Amino acid sequence: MGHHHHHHSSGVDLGTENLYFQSMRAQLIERGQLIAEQLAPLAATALARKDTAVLNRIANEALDQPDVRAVTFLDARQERLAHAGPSMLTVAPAGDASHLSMSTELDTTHFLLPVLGRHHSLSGATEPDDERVLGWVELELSHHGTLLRG
Repeated sequence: MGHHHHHHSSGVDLGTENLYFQSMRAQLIERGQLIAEQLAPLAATALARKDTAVLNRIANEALDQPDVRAVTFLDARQERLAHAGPSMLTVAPAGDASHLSMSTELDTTHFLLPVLGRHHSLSGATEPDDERVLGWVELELSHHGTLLRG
């Protein structure tokens, strides 16, 4: 629901605008200020268009919450972009919203880990690298739009 606005902004114009409000401001601006200005949804549009670039950040902040079932993201290169929920994220102690996020940045590559994805053949990003990722993405959670917490 991005609508009309002033426009002409894209993202951060100083390198530390998001840092005042955590990765939550980074991901809200990264999608909402690409679509319009500070009004379009963070996850609903990003999942519909399959933009794993921002789906990583919103997963490690919002799919990391105790209401969530399961999520994962990987490209053709055998690189995990993200992972969240109890069976995907090995570093999920749960119990908090975002404050549990101790060390689960993009540096958490797929590598030689003991688990990956949901061991499925193909689901989520059936589209090629022209969307964002060709490998796969899992999606299992509440219908979004806020007001839904464990």
